[PDB]
Amino acid sequence: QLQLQESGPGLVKPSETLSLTCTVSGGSISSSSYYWGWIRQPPGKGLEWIGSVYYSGGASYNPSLKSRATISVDTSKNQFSLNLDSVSAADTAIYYCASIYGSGTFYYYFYMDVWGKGSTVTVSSASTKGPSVFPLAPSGTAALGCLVKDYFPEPVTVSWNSGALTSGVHTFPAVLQSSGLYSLSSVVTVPSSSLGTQTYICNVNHKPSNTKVDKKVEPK
Amino acid sequence: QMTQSPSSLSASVGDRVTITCQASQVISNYLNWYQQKPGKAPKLLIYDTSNLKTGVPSRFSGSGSGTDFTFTISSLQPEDIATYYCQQYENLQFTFGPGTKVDIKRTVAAPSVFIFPPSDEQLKSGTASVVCLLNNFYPREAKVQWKVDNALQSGNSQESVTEQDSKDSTYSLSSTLTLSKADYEKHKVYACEVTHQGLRSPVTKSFNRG
Ligand code: NA
Repeated sequence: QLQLQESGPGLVKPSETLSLTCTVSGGSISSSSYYWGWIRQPPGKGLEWIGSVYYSGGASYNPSLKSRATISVDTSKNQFSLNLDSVSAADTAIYYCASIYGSGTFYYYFYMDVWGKGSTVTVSSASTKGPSVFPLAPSGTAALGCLVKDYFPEPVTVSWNSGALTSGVHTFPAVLQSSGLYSLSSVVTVPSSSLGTQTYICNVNHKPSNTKVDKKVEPK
Repeated sequence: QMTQSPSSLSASVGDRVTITCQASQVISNYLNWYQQKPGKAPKLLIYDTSNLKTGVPSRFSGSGSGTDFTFTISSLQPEDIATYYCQQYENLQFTFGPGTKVDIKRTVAAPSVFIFPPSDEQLKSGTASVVCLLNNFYPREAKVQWKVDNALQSGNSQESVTEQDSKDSTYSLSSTLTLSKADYEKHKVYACEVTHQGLRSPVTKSFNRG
C-alpha cells in the first residue's frame, strides 16, 4: 500500500530554514485523487496543518504560516517537500507528511488516510551531541538495561539484540537534565537463569550525531 | 474554536466510551476522527462523520451533524489508550480539535523493584548514575526516596514514567540518582525506598559500593 517517509536534519539554527522531504512509495505522487500535506505537533501540544500541494504544483497553506512556508513537489523522485523560513523555538516539533484523499463531483471532500512516522526537528543554537551508553547490570526474573546519557537533540532509538528481544522492554521517555542535555534508560526483564549464558546487547541510534552503538550488558 | 470534551478520561476495560467534538461552524466538508497512540503518528479511524476506514475494528463509531459530533468506543480494550482528535476542513484550512486523551483505570498492582549500580565505564569518566526501576505497577502515583548511608537525598535525582502499557495497563518508573565519582566513593550503602498503594509497607532495594 501507500507509504510515506520523512527525511531531513533534526537540528536547525534560529532564523535559518527548516527543510524536510517526504518520499512516497507504493504508489505515484501524480495521482489525481491525492494531495500531499505537512502537519506538525509541538511537544505536548495538538496538531497543526501547515499546508498541502497538488502534484501539478498548486499549493494551499495555513494562513498563520503562509508567509514562511513553501511546499513543493518533485514528480520525478516521487517526493514532496517543506521549507519553513526564519525558524524560532516555536517551530520545534514533530513534522508529519501525510497523503490527503480527495473525492467528489460538486464538492471536494478530504481526509488524511496515510501518515509518515514523523521527523523530530529542534530549533537550537547548540551543536549535536552523541550519547554515552552505559550498561545497567543485573545482580526467577532479572532486570537489565542501558543508560543513554547526555545527548542532543531528540530522539534516540533503542533496540535489544537487533530487535530479537522485544518482550518486557521498557524504553523510558527522555528527561531533560540540568545540563540541558537529554538522558533516558531502556530496560528489559529476562529469566535470571539466562544470565551469564545468554548475551544481551542494546542497539542505540542517534541520527543527528550519526551515533550507532551496540553495548553488551553483562551480570553483576 | 473547535472543542472536544472531555479533555481526558479514565475508563475501565469494557466500558462504553463516548467523547464529543464541536466544529467551528456548520460543516460542509468531511468531519473525520483520528487516533494517536503514544509515540505514533495519528491514524484515521472514522471519515465523513460515521464511516469506518477499512480494517478498523467495529467497536469504533462516529455520529452527529451540523456542529455537534460524537466518537464512541462500544467496549474499551487495553490497546485503545490514545489521544483522539476530530478534524474539520473549512475555509480552505484543515483544523484539528484539541484532542481527548483516553487512559485506563484498572486494579492496583504492586511494582517490582530493581536497583543498578553505576557501570565501571561511567565511573572512569567521573560521574556515577545509580538507577532504580519500578516495574509494571498501577496506579501511576509512586514515591521513590533515595538513601545514602541512611542519609535522605534531595535535588540529585530525576524520574521518568513510561506510557501506560497497551496490554496490562500498568506503568513503569525509573529514578536516577546522579553523583560525582568523588562523592559516590565517599559512601557505602546506596538504597532506594519505594512507597506505593500496591504495597503494604515501603520496599527497599540496596547495594554496597564495591
Ligand atoms: Na465538545
